[PDB]
Amino acid sequence: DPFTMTPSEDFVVTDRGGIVENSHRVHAAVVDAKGRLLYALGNPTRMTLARSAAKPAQALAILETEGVAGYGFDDADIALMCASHSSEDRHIARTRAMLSKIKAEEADLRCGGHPSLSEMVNRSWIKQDFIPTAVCSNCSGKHVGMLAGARAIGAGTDGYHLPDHPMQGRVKRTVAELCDLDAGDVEWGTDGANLPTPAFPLDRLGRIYAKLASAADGSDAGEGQSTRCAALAHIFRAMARHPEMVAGEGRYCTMLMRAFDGALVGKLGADASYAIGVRASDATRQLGTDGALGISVKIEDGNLEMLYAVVTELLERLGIGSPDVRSQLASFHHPQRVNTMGVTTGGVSFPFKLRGSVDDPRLAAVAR
Amino acid sequence: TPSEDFVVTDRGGIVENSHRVHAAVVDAKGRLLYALGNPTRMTLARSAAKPAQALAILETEGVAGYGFDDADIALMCASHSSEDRHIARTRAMLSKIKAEEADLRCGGHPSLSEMVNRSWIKQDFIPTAVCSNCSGKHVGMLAGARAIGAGTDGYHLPDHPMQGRVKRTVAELCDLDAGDVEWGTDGANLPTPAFPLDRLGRIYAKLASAADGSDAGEGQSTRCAALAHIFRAMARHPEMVAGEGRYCTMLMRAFDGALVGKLGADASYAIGVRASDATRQLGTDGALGISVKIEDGNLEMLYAVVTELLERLGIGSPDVRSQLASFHHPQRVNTMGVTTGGVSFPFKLRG
Repeated sequence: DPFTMTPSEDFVVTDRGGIVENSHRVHAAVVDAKGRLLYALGNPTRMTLARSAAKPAQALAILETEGVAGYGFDDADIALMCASHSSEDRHIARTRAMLSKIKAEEADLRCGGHPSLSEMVNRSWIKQDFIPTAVCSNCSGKHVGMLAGARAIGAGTDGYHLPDHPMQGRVKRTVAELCDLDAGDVEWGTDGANLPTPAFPLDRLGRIYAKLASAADGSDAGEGQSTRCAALAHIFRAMARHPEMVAGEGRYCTMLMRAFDGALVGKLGADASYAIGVRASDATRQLGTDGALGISVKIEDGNLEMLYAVVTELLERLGIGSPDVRSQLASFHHPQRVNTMGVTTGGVSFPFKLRGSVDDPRLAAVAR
Repeated sequence: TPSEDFVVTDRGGIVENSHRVHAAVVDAKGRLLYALGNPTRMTLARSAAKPAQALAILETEGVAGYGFDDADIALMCASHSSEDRHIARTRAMLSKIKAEEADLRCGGHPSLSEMVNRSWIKQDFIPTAVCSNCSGKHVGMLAGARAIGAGTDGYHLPDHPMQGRVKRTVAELCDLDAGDVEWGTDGANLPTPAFPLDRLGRIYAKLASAADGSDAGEGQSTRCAALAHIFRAMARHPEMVAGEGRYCTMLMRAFDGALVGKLGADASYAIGVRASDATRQLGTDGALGISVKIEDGNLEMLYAVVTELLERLGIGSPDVRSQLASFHHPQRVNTMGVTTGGVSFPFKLRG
């Protein structure tokens, strides 16, 4: 029944010859630069672990640490602070170069190695029986930045990753401020790189990225900016200018940001969250706002392949990009379902319904 | 109305992911005894259908003369890890029917075992037909095609008499009309069935009930004798059904003949349990079947949920189920060795 559809029915579905295989619940928030909710799927205020999608906020805490500017980190270094990189040789090399800029060593890192986020890098490692180390961590740029901040303020570098260290105090305050939340409304766990990692309502992730894009708009327009806005604009520019540092070859975040050529930044969070900050455009004005826009997405069950398909579908429904721009992402939008003998067996579909654009006022949209 | 039954992962007590669970526990006639979620969800059984496909093979006139043994039949029932021993038995079965790898109509794929696949990657190995996790099923279907003098070139096609026999056998074991079983195509390019989840449990209840009847000396039909043989082969050679470290293998070794279990791709699972003190305590005088589907397809959550279900149902002892402890509560340890989270089962079995 099309007239009683509900957020609880916002799904992405795979089929085999039209027979339902798996279904996945979708949550999404589309917000303006003040965080006002414009469109939604599912529960747009779902309490959600932002995971690596919080990295631009952590990079802001690093860059706002007094004395860090003296080290001379460049745009590509800042993009690596914002990264879940593929541990390609260039990412490892830049990690070592950043360590040298602050006169630190690999032994000072408090993150550990892991199989590469890229299948192609991991195959190269498997062939050589290579055991990844701390400098290979996908979070290595963030950790070097945290070490840099600890050094700059005269804190111990031992324990820079611990919650009671001033660098983590700065991270926690900065995240809550960008979300416009009280501290008690942000919850904290520990991530794979052994750092505090925040959870907050999903729409506030979109809000962080709308603020990134809004700051970039203000910088480009030559507006006088606060130190924080200037730093957010710098983070946006660094990500857009060096998207290969943010992920790597063949990675969604990199291909997305290259396709859009400065129009937006995007960032993956582990267990299938995603965030995009969109500079003001004809597309954002058609969506009903006079400034920048933020988008955040969570697949409830954590499936990454479905995440990238949904994010690409959502950009199409929001009219962001062109068919030609979004077509660089076609392999993510409709994932291949080809069996071992080259026969297509099924596909992906998107039975979810954006709300916010309509319906009988008696139709309740219960966030679920 | 189906309950809202979930398995939930957390990071420091904060919800990470949640996964909807469907499950059916049925008696030997398929009557529903316990459920999670929607126990009749229309579900692609995928490889959990392989014992029914093995039955169609074993019931084919002339197949007995090839001399397939228990380990061969276990391989027909397998989603194996493509270990060297699985490939070697595939080749040995091809030799029994005087066929070649080129006669197979399945293709190679990365191993279901990450350890095997890493070993292949290190050695630049390109898997071929004989490495398919379904290779034993395909040899069996080739064997059946040969046995009745049908063409072998298209034994995998829907209009071939081997697939006619498979389709009829699946619906008969489900106790469904032909029109109530839907069909797609699987990764190995064979027809693969969808039917209500509880009927998958019914198939495995019939497997275990047949083993109970053969064990007790009852006048069994030929079909029941064949089902008992399939159960015996899987429980005797569980390493052929999956492989080292695989859930199905560790599950069946732990239970030492008390049950058989089988994975279906995209996170279905089926178990047939022979009558026991545990099944009698559950209120049935015969064998039992269990089938599970994780709605979003997550395998790690599947194995955690199945093990939690065995615990709720009292199936096995604590000591026996502790062999599956690593699947029941999967590791959540970061790159520096710190535990960051866990898994929870806020569902409740309804009876």
